[PDB]
Amino acid sequence: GEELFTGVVPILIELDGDVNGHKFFVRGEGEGDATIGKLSLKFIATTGKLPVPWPTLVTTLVQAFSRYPDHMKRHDFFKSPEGYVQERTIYFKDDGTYKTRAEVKFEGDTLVNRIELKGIDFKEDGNILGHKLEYNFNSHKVYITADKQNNGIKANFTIRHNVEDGSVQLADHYQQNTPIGCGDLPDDHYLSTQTILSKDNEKRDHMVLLEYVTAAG
Amino acid sequence: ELFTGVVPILIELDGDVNGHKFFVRGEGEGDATIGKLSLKFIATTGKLPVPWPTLVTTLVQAFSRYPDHMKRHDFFKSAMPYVQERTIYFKDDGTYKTRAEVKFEGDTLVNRIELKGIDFKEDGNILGHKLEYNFNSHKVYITADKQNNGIKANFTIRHNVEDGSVQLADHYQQNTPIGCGPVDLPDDHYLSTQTILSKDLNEKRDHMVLLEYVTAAG
Repeated sequence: GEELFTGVVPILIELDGDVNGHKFFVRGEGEGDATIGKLSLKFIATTGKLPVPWPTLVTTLVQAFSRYPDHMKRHDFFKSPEGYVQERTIYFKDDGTYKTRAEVKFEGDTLVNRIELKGIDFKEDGNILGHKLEYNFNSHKVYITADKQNNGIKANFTIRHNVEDGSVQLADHYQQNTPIGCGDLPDDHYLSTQTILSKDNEKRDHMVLLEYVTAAG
Repeated sequence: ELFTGVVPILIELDGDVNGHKFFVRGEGEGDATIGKLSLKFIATTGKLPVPWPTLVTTLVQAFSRYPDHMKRHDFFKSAMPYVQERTIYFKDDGTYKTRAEVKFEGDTLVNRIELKGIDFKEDGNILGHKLEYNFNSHKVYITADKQNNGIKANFTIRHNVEDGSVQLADHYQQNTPIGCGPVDLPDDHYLSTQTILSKDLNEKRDHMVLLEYVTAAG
């Protein structure tokens, strides 16, 4: 479990999503080091120019790569081969919602997250469909609690998206994680995340991401 | 324990070899008590790009007959209602990689397979269809690995070639149980297999009929 995350690990991410009838597919590749808790990834939209801004998708697209301090090592559920299912419901205040299901598992020596995403009730001329969101990401605290009944995790947090007019767009995240494999459960704690979005060079619509994540509480 | 008596089988195959993809479906009956399988396979896409004998191994070891003495080592039935993944090396030719889930849906037994084929050179026995439409008899060696709570198997298959050459396929197999139940591990033992491939006068479509006999020993 924990033992697979020592050293650099290759990541593959595939996202299959439809928002308001607009289907699109995204793929990402890169490396992550759990010891430093760093993620470096490149994302490409195979299907064309995205109907939705890149910052909206970020959370959906590797928590396991969060760095748990040695005292906190007992509470790292994510690391805890078979992998897990990550399901999220995302509410954009004054706008539509995301419902997503994902499986994070190990295929060969590569770590893979494949995702299915559905988008509903999103307004035209809204921040999201408008692409009025700034190409950046802020820093957040992800609150984690244990859910014994589903022998799994639950998480709650709200994301802040900067808007070009200087407004702030809030996305409410409701998250639960359950394990594919048989046979770990953590006291309440949180993840502290910082993210940077950059560009390549590439013609295709794309995203480049750097993520530092560490646990506390 | 589900086996006693005849059990229905359904098999569906989604496979691609060297960019040539195809889908195969099969139906029939098997009873573990006799260790007998009766099945008919149909090629829904159209004509096969690969010989039928190549597919046979990848096409439910649960139906093997374990003697009263051997019942303690039958992993397949215990896991009912497992995952079977295999790597197949054809000598002086390409390779097969497959993933499978063998499970019970209703009272019917189902095997669903995913197969990808690579590196098979053109003008070769497999692409060429130089394989005789027949199957020989083989021994499948099974070992347990507690680390994945499962069994592993190794054997090599012999495929007849029309000129009298023999084509060898090396099988590396791993089985793991979907259910949390055990599914308890077996001591080293083997399965003895005999197979007959037949055809149906009446079927328009490309098809295979096989009358599989399998029993275990130590």
